[PDB]
Amino acid sequence: GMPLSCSKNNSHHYIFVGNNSGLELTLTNTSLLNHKFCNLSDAHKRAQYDMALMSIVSTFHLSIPNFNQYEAMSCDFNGDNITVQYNLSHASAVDAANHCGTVANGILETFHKFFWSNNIKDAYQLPNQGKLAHCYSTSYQFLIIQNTTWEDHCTFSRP
Ligand SMILES: *[C@@H]1O[C@H](CO)[C@@H](O)[C@H](O)[C@H]1NC(C)=O
Ligand SMILES: *[C@@H]1O[C@H](CO)[C@@H](O)[C@H](O)[C@H]1NC(C)=O
Ligand SMILES: *[C@@H]1O[C@H](CO)[C@@H](O)[C@H](O)[C@H]1NC(C)=O
Ligand SMILES: *[C@@H]1O[C@H](CO)[C@@H](O)[C@H](O)[C@H]1NC(C)=O
Repeated sequence: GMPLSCSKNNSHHYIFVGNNSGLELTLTNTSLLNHKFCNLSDAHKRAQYDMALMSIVSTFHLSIPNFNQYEAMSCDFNGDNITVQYNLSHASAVDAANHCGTVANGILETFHKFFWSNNIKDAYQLPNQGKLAHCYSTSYQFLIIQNTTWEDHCTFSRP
């Protein structure tokens, strides 16, 4: 709730979505959510989760393959502010290949091609019926997504 997103040990970028708000995406070795769950019970939590998911897919023009692969993820809600944390399993090349068809991998792809992090590397390529999948490796342990403003985008929000 107090640590900085724009820390030197982190790779960060902020994107605008609308209604004078956006998303702050952080690649960090510091965790923000400690429960291993993501409620999504009521439609409000689901709508706010879908709104953030579709914003990243539309903005980054992503196409996530279906490899039946799962990226460990927990979410939290504090009012209208959503927090999504991915516990990244992309340390090695085989780790990236076993987690290639996930949204977090697609975000690592976006961080790589626009050079928002010099740690990410294209470690594996997987052919399929869709576009050739690129699996990216990174030493970062966590990928954090938060709905915040341009004024406060360098500071983590309190979930
Ligand atoms: C992610 O990692 C944090 C810190 O190690 C842990 O508290 C949390 O339960 C983990 N979440 C999932 C979904 O594994
Ligand atoms: C972020 O929260 C505001 C309310 O504070 C809401 O109006 C906006 O739709 C949210 N943005 C996203 C992408 O969820
Ligand atoms: C994060 O932790 C991993 C685990 O050893 C390490 O390899 C990596 O260098 C760390 N990244 C940063 C930015 O400290
Ligand atoms: C949600 O985020 C907005 C924008 O960062 C902030 O103004 C508001 O106080 C937050 N809600 C809380 C902290 O309950």
